[PDB]
Amino acid sequence: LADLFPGFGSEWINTSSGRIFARVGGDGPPLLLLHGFPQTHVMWHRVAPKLAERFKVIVADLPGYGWSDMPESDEQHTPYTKRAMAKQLIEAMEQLGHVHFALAGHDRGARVSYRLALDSPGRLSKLAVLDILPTYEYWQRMNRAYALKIYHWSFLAQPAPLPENLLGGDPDFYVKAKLASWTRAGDLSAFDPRAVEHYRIAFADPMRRHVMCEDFRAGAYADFEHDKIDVEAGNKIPVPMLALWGASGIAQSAATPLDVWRKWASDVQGAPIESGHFLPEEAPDQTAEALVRFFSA
Amino acid sequence: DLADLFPGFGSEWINTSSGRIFARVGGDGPPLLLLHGFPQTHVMWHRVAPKLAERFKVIVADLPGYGWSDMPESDEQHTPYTKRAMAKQLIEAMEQLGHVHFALAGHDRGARVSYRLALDSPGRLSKLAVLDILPTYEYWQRMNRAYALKIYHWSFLAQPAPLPENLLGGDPDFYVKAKLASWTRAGDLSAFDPRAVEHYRIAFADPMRRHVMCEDFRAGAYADFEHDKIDVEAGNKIPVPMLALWGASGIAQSAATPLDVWRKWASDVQGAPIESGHFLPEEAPDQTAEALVRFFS
Ligand SMILES: [Cl-]
Ligand SMILES: [Cl-]
Repeated sequence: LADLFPGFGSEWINTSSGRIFARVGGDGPPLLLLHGFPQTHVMWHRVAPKLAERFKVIVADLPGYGWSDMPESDEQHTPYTKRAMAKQLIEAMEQLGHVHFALAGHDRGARVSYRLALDSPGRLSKLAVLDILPTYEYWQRMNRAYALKIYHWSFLAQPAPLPENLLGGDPDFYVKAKLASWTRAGDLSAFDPRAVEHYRIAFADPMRRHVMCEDFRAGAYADFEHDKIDVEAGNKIPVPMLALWGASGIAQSAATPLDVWRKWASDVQGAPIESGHFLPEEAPDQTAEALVRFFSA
Repeated sequence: DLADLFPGFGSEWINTSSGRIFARVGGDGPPLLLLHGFPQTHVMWHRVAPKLAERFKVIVADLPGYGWSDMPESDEQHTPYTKRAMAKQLIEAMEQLGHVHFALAGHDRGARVSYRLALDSPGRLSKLAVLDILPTYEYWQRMNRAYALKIYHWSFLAQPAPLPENLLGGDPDFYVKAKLASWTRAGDLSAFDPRAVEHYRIAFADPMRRHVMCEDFRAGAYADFEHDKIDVEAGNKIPVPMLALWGASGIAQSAATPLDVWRKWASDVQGAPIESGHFLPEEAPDQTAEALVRFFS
């Protein structure tokens, strides 16, 4: 596997829930970057060098993803809920001496990030979420068109071992088809092939695939319920926030994302980028610029 | 060696312009066509067909593309596996036997063929029974988070080829067995005759048969839904005398019953719940047969 972060160090950070692997580089204010599904920390490799010119950049594998440890799950999928992942990453950052930091997340990692902001706003100076709406909003929008467009939320949330058994026959095909299908052009051309190999190797481990399913089970059940409590109470994130989405990504399906996020956050700005879902790989210079300017201001 | 489960029944291959329909044919008296659904074949009627054959000529047919019926070549609109087309093909098959006016009972996908037949060509039917379904339009209108999770396979199997076909080829035995067990009351395979399960497993083992099933669900998400929507928008109701049976632990419990739903779709309909999961003729054969004999006689 290739080293896609030249000159970055590595940390394997202990927490009460297991180790978090991260690449660490740069200097300045601390900035945590969180990937999502079906990727690992390496999805930040095209923007992390530029961010490291201005920040101390921590590029972490989510709990149970990449090289982080895989806690045993339970009937409520607890360790893979975004509430639990957020708590674990807060512990990891404390091990580095970071108790107040900037945070950018994409896909599942963006869900960790906004849940972190709802549960522990004091931990964050600023927050960016990439190509997501809150989990509650995806489910509330559920109808025939959405069910057909974004089927994997309900498929991967089916009780074990059904998605695990389907994914086991030809995992390479599924993960490559997902990566391609969510890009603007619909192929793998936006990705460095060395980064694709990182994603493929992680997806080839049945234990890693089980974690991904637990993540989507949490997304169907406890994560949705946590979100429902906040929206029905009118709780809004007070942390200054940036929502970036792809004009051809998942979040924009049939919703104006900034209007959605303004219901969830009291100080949010946002913009689309011409891109499918994988903003930091499909549109690295614009994503890095948007992030550097937001976190620097 | 697949078991013969229809004592006293012949075996017929009926020609049509779209390919052969296989049927078991037994009894004498007025004609009654029985239509299975997913993931089964005609053999799912083996516990109720003898009781019906006491009073009717009973034709137990494999749906177009299912079981031993031929598989017509599909197209980009999934036309031969739309319920409108399947109904036309089965009307042709019944004409080959000289039946232009007959009674009809269907279950699952076969009940969708059946009510579409009644909407398109009511003159063909003396009486109509549907087992543990609502109209396809109604299920899609109900497709919120809860239904997306319970009825996930309507969206999963409708994904563009080859996504479900590729996933299903890894371990088809596991998937067909799960789709049999999961909606029974028991949640296991104990309601089924093991010899019937082997019929279902052997059919599902064939990639070409699984592809047909996916085309059926693709039609169900697209053309079948549009055909139903036209009838709803036109206020069209089935005039054929109708029976709606459903499982007490089948269709999810609502403040409205399945009979309430079918009364909006049909002007002369009676209904009753059966103590059963989804698979009424196998989980509750005595109660199902009694209700059908009483209705059709
Ligand atoms: Cl996501
Ligand atoms: Cl989203």
